[PDB]
Amino acid sequence: FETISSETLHTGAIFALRRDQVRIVTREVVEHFGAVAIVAMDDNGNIPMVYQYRHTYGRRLWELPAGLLDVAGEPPHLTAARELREEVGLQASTWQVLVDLDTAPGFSDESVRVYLATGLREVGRTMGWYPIAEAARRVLRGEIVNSIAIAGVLAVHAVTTGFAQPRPLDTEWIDRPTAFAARRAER
Amino acid sequence: FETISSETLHTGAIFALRRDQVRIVTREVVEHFGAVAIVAMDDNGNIPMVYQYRHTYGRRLWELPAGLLDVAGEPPHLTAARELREEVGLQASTWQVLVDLDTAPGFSDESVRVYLATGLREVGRTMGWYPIAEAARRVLRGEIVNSIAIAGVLAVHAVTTGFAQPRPLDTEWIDRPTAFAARRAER
Ligand SMILES: Nc1ncnc2c1ncn2[C@@H]1O[C@H](COP(=O)(O)OP(=O)(O)OC[C@H]2O[C@H](O)[C@H](O)[C@@H]2O)[C@@H](O)[C@H]1O
Ligand SMILES: Nc1ncnc2c1ncn2[C@@H]1O[C@H](COP(=O)(O)OP(=O)(O)OC[C@H]2O[C@H](O)[C@H](O)[C@@H]2O)[C@@H](O)[C@H]1O
Ligand SMILES: [Gd+3]
Ligand SMILES: [Gd+3]
Repeated sequence: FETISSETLHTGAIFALRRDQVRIVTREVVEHFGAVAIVAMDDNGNIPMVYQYRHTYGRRLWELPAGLLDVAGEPPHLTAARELREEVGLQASTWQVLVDLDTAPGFSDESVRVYLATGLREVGRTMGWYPIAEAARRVLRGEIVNSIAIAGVLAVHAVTTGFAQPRPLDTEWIDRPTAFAARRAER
Repeated sequence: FETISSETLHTGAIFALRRDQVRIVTREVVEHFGAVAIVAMDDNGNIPMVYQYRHTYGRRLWELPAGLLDVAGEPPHLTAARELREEVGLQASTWQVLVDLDTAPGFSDESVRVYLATGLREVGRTMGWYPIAEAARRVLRGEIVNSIAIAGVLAVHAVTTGFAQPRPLDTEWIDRPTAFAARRAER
């Protein structure tokens, strides 16, 4: 395949719409910052989840703490750690890579890195705590549909059941977005 | 929350970009057809997966057979069944709902229904067959990143391990997209 020509159709707050001419057909791409989410598992196998309104669906969805990689030059896990604190007031001693997911492969370059945070300390001074198994059943029951949450919950469930292991922070993030950030549309 | 006003910024082949004024801030939404995917498990616990090029990432990703709900008035599972046949030349006697996922909750209304198809017959006249456990490990190892694939693979893995059950075809698909189709931008 080959990109013949590409044209910017729109630049917004968190993404830009671009149209390319490929190998020869049209291919519209939503350039995204990319994001990070966190599965913060405590000493008893519970993780915190937030109930957030999503205008796209016109309703609140249960999700993992998460934020966009909108801070230029900021390392992903630093962004992640920041969100875990701001989102659920937790700090973690151990940070590992749990699962990366390409959210909308058909039309956007967004990719999300989900970290597994352990060794939690409540710091600072809607969300709910769920036993990992309870969370896994909510997924398989349709009560958790956010794609990042689904991946993170079922991944940590596979880990907690001894089926798989978390990974090193230096694990390559193959599809981490760069296009939108490269635009630097900020005065 | 409340949508003050909404403006169409772009209408493309598979999606439209719309900007709303919410409750008061800007909220850009990518209206999508929605899609369906299939986890076709054979009698030995294997499922077929396709290796497809995704321009968004500039590379091929391992995925579950899937297609957009771009056929007006066509029932999702009929679309699904059609794709399973066209994509991997398989027909299934049993169709159930496995997992629904909201792909990019932050900027698009797309939602994808993943069905579990069983009782397979090879019909007609790149893809590969994977034991469900092999597929689950590929996910946790980063070799499967497509979000729909991640959800489907780990969901059927939870099913095959006896942790959860498939669901009836009449299960409500809460976030099934309707906006883009409603536009009917076809002469
Ligand atoms: N469609 C949009 N249009 C304009 N602004 C938006 C839009 N969507 C979100 N924003 C905004 O960006 C800011 C949200 O930042 P974060 O809290 O860092 O991230 P978040 O929206 O929760 O997304 C993290 C991740 O989860 C979602 O599943 C989303 O798809 C993304 O990958 C919001 O306060 C608001 O300015
Ligand atoms: N960004 C795009 N711009 C223009 N046309 C596109 C674009 N992306 C895909 N298409 C096209 O739509 C048709 C593909 O249809 P399907 O095979 O029905 O579906 P598919 O693209 O594989 O997507 C199914 C699902 O998987 C992906 O993860 C995608 O995010 C979606 O939910 C392609 O042949 C081509 O016309
Ligand atoms: Gd935030
Ligand atoms: Gd097709």
